[PDB]
Amino acid sequence: ASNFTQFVLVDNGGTGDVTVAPSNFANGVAEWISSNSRSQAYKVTCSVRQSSAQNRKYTIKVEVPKVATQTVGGVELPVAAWRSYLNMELTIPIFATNSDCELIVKAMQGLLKDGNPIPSAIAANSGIY
Amino acid sequence: ASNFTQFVLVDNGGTGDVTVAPSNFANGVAEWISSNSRSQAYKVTCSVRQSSAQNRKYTIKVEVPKVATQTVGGVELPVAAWRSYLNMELTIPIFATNSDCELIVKAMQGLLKDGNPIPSAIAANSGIY
Amino acid sequence: ASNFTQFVLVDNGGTGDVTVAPSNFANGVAEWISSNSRSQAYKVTCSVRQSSAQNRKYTIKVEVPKVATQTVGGVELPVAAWRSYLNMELTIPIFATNSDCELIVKAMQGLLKDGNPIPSAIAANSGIY
Amino acid sequence: ASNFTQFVLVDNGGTGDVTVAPSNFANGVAEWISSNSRSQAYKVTCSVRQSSAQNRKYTIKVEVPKVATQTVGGVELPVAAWRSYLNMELTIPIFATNSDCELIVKAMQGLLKDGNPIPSAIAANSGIY
Amino acid sequence: ASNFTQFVLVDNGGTGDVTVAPSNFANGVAEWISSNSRSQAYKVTCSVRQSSAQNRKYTIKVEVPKVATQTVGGVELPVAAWRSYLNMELTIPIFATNSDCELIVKAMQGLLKDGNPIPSAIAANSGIY
Amino acid sequence: ASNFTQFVLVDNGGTGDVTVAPSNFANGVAEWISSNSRSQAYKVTCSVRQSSAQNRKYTIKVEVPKVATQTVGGVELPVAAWRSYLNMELTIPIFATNSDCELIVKAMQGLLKDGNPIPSAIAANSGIY
RNA sequence: CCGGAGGAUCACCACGGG
RNA sequence: CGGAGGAUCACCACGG
RNA sequence: CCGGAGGAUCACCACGGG
Repeated sequence: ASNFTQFVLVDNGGTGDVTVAPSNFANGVAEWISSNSRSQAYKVTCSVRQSSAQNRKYTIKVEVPKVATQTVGGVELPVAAWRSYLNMELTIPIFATNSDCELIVKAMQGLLKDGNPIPSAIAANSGIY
Repeated sequence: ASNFTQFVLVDNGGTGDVTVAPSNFANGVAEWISSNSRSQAYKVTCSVRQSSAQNRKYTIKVEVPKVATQTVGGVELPVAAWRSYLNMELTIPIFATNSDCELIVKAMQGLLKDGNPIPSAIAANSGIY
Repeated sequence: ASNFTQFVLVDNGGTGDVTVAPSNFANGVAEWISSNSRSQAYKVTCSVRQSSAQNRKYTIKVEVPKVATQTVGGVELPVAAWRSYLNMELTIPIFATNSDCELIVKAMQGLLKDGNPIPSAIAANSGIY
Repeated sequence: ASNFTQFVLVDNGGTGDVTVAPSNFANGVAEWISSNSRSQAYKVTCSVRQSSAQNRKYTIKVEVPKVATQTVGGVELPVAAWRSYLNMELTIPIFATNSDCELIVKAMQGLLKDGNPIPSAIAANSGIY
Repeated sequence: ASNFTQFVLVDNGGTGDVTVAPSNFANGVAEWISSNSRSQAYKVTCSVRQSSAQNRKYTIKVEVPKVATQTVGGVELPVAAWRSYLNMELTIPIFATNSDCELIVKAMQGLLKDGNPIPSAIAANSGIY
Repeated sequence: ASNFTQFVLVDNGGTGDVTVAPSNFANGVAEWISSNSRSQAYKVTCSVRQSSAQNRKYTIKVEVPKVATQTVGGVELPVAAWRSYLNMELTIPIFATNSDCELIVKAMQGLLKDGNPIPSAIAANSGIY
């Protein structure tokens, strides 16, 4: 294998797709970013470590730029107003087999499938009701 | 409408599908659980709060159990050999429009699409390289 | 270029081949792990540092597990009955040229070549006689 | 039968082959030394012992010299400019069968096989990258 | 892709070219070295960190050795009579787009083009006047 | 000689070239700047001194303006968002001959030649991977 | 962490600060 | 930095 | 409240801060 390759982060159906590509591997922490200024880029980082004796832990982070009214290549301040941050931590007991892990991934995909509660809420600036 | 509905967490092609349903909303934390004993259930929780004056934070949690039957005191009980814990936090600026938020959702979906780096590494008990 | 890639640790024909893949590279310590339950995985770690003014020191570690299923309370877990631990340290003065190093490597390969004293002894639960 | 015999430590074609021969076996420590001036000789030592109730421990050592002529006062002596030192320890539980041990050996051979990460790094005065 | 590749540091027209290759990435510091003994090697290191909340800093280092053969204790060893050290730090705002960064690279290349002031002064052991 | 002359800092192939010209020589520190407001200019300074008994040290500094979305002749704040800073320090032992120094310059040109790792990384808002 | 036309035997050191 | 020092193995007690 | 490629038996815990 060798999974450190570019991929489509935002699939807008061929036209308007956002692709992130390998941009750093310092300290075993893999990083991908879109072709933008670092302040307006889509960033993705991932790393895995043995957090405890019984667990392994994947730490995934994603940064998504606010696009509405954005000025490409411009200086947009304050930073906190123009960016969303996603921080995921996946803890997997050392007993998990590859199959177990496939299931875990399926569960994550299901959680965010289109039309499901969580994604629908987020996409509508809403909570649960 | 009302987005607090049941959904398929683990899609196994209609056969062996794991479905979670609304089970609690006490204290502003929306909860879903699979049709199991509380000790062997899949669990999904979600809550959103206005973290800062200009940010909103979604806190999502998923628990994937490895079901087993343990014999305690000569008696068989339904338990979980272990659990995998997904803990994710998403911070979105209040200036994010609905289109801005859909972007975030699409990015998260892309991050975990089958074949992409992260899900591949996870499912193979490996890091990124 | 990158030498932090996956490789065959055990060449059992072309079938039961044990392969280890990059898992983590934190704090100057590269680590490879075979697939499936981390609890039954093979582990290889390597690191190099300047031990002294004139010496560079490599520290390699290998773990060979004895795969087994542990049952307790009627609950089975994939585990390692026990593990064989290999800990080696190689010291090379900074005056060593690439050729000097190639030699050192050949010496290591020769020391463990099939049929030679040391490998033969180990493979037979024996010492020197 | 005897495995305390001479062997080829360095396979440089079929010419500049470095061979080490039994020199001493005092106090459970077998020692091989290449021919000619002991001052410029290659050294290999090996010993095994019961490190604990369940573990047997092998301790192998190898010395690779950089041959050189030292001149002082107009007096030349065959010496070693410096030496590369390999010190390795292998721990094997007493439950290991001969097959288990053969595996351990294959793992060691694989770790140093030509082309693999660790050997490549060493042979090139490099670390992992 | 992967930009961690070997390259020609000193172009001497194909004859007497100094080439450096990836040799280490431990601790987030990418290192390249020439095919020499560690004591006589050319060395290039590079690291990038997010210095401030809005800046990124590249730290590049180059070591140019004056190779020599020193006789220590009547023995000849490959050493460096002395070394020239280049230490450069580049701070780029996160708002810099790719085009903005190409500008920086072009400026640095221009700064050192043959015939220009700075390189002329340096190569002549003189200041600017 | 007399190297304190104007030169092309950014070569964009005849059209769109950035030229910096002598603008100050206070304290032996030579300075060049482009035809812009000091806040948006390309600035270059260079000075050389005997840093220690065995070394001479050239200190070169370069400031490059962020051009994307720039408003020519306008007031752009904060300054740190619109400028990149390069600080180079070259230490050369007093034994270095002119030839030695020519080599040092070649090494610097090589380090930044188009297509090489460092320039490629910088130009792509990336690290090494 | 930040600064110096601060030093180095060069991924280190001292100083100065908040 | 040392040990044919121990380990459940990037840890541990001792000696400097 | 905020931060950590901090930990968890997982809506909890410790630490670090203002």
